[PDB]
Amino acid sequence: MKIEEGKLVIWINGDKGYNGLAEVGKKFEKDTGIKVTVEHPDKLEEKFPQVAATGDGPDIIFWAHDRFGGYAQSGLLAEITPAAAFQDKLYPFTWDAVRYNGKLIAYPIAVEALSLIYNKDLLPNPPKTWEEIPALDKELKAKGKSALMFNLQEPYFTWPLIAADGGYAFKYAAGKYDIKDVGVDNAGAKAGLTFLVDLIKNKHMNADTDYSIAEAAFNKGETAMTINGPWAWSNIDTSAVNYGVTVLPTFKGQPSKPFVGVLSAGINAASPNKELAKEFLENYLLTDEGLEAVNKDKPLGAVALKSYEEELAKDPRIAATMENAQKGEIMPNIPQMSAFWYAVRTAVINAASGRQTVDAALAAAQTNAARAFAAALCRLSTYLEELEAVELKKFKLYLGTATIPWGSMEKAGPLEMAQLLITHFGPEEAWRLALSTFERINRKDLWERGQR
Amino acid sequence: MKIEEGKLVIWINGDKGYNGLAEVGKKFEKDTGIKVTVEHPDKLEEKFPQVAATGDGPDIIFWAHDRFGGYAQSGLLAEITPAAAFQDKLYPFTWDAVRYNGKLIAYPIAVEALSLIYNKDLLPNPPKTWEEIPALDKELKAKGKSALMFNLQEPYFTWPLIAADGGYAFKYAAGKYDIKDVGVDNAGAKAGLTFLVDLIKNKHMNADTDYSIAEAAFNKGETAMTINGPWAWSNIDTSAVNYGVTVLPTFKGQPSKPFVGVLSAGINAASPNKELAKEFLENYLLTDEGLEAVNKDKPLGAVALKSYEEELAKDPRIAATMENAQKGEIMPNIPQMSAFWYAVRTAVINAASGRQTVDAALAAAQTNAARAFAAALCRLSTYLEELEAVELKKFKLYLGTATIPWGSMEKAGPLEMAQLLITHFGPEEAWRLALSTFERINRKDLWERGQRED
Ligand SMILES: OC[C@H]1O[C@H](O[C@H]2[C@H](O)[C@@H](O)[C@@H](O)O[C@@H]2CO)[C@H](O)[C@@H](O)[C@@H]1O
Ligand SMILES: OC[C@H]1O[C@H](O[C@H]2[C@H](O)[C@@H](O)[C@@H](O)O[C@@H]2CO)[C@H](O)[C@@H](O)[C@@H]1O
Ligand code: NA
Ligand code: NA
Ligand code: NA
Ligand code: NA
Ligand code: NA
Ligand code: NA
Ligand code: NA
Repeated sequence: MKIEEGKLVIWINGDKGYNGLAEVGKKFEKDTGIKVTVEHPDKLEEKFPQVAATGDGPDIIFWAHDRFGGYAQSGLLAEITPAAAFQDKLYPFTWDAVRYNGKLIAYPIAVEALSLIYNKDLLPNPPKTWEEIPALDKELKAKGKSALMFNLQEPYFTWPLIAADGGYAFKYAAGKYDIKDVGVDNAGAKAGLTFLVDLIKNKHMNADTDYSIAEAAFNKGETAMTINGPWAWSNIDTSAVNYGVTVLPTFKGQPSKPFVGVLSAGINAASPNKELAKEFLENYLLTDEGLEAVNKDKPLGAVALKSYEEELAKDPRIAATMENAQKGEIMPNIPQMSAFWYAVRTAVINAASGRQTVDAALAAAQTNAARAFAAALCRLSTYLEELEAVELKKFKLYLGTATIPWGSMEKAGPLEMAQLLITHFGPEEAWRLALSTFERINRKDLWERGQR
Repeated sequence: MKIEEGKLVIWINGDKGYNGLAEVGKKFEKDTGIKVTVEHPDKLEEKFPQVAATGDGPDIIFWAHDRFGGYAQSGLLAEITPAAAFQDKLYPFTWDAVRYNGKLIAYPIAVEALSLIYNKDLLPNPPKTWEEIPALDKELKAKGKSALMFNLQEPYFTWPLIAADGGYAFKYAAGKYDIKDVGVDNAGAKAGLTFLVDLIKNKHMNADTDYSIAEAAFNKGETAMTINGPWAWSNIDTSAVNYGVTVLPTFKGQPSKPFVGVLSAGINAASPNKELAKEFLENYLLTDEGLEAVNKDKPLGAVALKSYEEELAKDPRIAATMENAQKGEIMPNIPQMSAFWYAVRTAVINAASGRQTVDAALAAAQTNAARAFAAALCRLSTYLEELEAVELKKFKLYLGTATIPWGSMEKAGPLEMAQLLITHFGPEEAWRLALSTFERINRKDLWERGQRED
């Protein structure tokens, strides 16, 4: 369905409750006369920035919040302006997840974290540690079963283990993420991925295992454990499996640290239906009845709507989800997240398959994930090199009142100035400040060029 | 102007034994008629690269080896080619310090490491730790003395403490330094500099203390300790102080880690007197008699000449020098060293004065020391960006076949390619190789424009 004024087209991932969302859409149409079409395209999170400005994109896009900063930086998302009463209906930390450079860029829907899911009839007492899993697998293999199967093709699922002993994405410090400081090839990351690779070398897991292979094995009663999120509980409910949901195993005595996602709904900046989309999202979806319809299809996790979460929170599966969430980290929403995930996806797949050592794979991922800093630095310095000597002086002065000590800047050339801007404010803010200051020193040419 | 033919002009720092060196020069003149002039200009390590780039300067320059890789890269130093029997006379690790890009670029003279020097009458037992020094100062202050004074204006002297708990210049791995990995603002570096600044805040040291102030205070018996190298011992000999030379204090249980220098003699690439210089250095200076003449003026430290060092090593001051040298690290000689030193110099001065916090000062130093990599990267990426798709492919093909894995290069964009090249070759060679290849793939315009870059 193409976008047209007077209707809504919604994209949501295929593992979520899209049939439930379509029920909310049908209720909306009943009550307003306005048609809603829910779709679940493959790779929608890659497709959206390719087609967002066209009629072949959606009016509303659902994804975890980590992708949204990149979308907003590219001008793809409308600013969200909820009134006071509506904002108070949702938990503050969920609004935080969708805040980007001081603006709300989506509606938060639900908090997602991975848990350990286990078959109580194969495994009444699940392991508290990763280290126990080889022994468990050995005994289960004797019965033609296995201990653990989960998706090894997406780094989301392996990240909790990589992070446990000290791996991280971007270091948080000074009120921001430092995109130069990447933690994917430190000792902790290496330790975690080496444990994963050792499980595969010792035939306790298969490098080819993906989402569908793991889901089928668990729901058929072939493997004792899997790792997945709340959306997966619906198919297990349907299965004959008596299952539990519990804290992830520790590694080297430390909790597994899943990256926590907030399912979020953004409004296409190019949509002729922005007000229509706001009405649907605020007054039909983010209601008790709306979220229940989606949740009944596939569980959302811990929803952002206080009134409905007070019910869901009593569910032990939700308590476990929140326990794992608290041990993990909220994902950044910065634009560099896409490149981080691609880099780590390649590292895990290459290490797991044996095509690269863990050391080589993570070293390459480190370099790939950090290239965004180098690119930002070189671009900013190249613009600053255009300034005349007197214009650079004025540039440094105005950086005080825009909001770095003058003594730190006085001697600095264009490259050092780019370094200072990015290290102090981060890449996006450094760029915004630079271009803004350009039009303050009569270099609107640079401002114009920088816009393009 | 060209350097004058038929004599030798030598530059050496004023804190070294230049009068003793002039005595060796006179011995040379007695045998050969060749006049040797020894000078000690201020800031000679900064003046030499300016003067030598234009083909002027001294015939021979003495400095620690860390400055020499930069000089060599700029074409300022002649390759040294001593015969095997001569090379055999000096310790292998001193030759290592003066090797750059596979070639020897200077003669090593002596190993220099900082030690703790103490007044045995004020302080019969020197402190094991840095941590105990504030209490020591409090006690001495009640006797009209102080515990410790040393030069706070040059980072050489403060580096041993900054490095003790984990600070480092450039990361060393696989016989190669990584210039994008700078260790001047990690936890260890911050802890060390914070201790120094707290010494000053609590009035156990003065941020304004420099070399001459510290030397006077120690040599007049006003402070119980100083930190200095072997060149300082002669002046202390002439004072009334009964002194010892010992291991530096530890910090958080870790030894202080001085950056170790090898005093080295380089031959100016522009000199018409290279044979004279070789003859002087090999057959007059680097002999027992030659080094003794210099050493008796101002001590050299642990000399590179095996035969003379076997005598000096019996001196407990030399044993202590070598103990501190072992706990420290030989300085890199890569061109980026001078930028590192300038960066840390500013950081220590600003933190000590209270102009910046330790965290702000070391953050700036980190940025400044890291800029050499970034500058090379941004320039090389800009030039590779100018290549058409088919030219970039050709650029890669020549680099992959020439008499770096293809898998690393094949799908790399200009910025990634610039990264690969600088990492694999170093910034200087990466750039020269790039320009050379531009010429090879019908982009002589980039070669031409590139040659005119700074
Ligand atoms: O694997 C990288 C991937 O991780 C996250 O995607 C999750 C998503 O958040 C979940 O709701 C569910 O759909 O599983 C996905 C993993 O397959 C990030 O949100 C995503 O951007 C990233 O590519
Ligand atoms: O302070 C930085 C400075 O340290 C070293 O200089 C030493 C030199 O090696 C010693 O022989 C003696 O003269 O003291 C100097 C410090 O004042 C490095 O060799 C030099 O490059 C660097 O700038
Ligand atoms: Na069931
Ligand atoms: Na990605
Ligand atoms: Na004396
Ligand atoms: Na004496
Ligand atoms: Na003397
Ligand atoms: Na050592
Ligand atoms: Na310097």
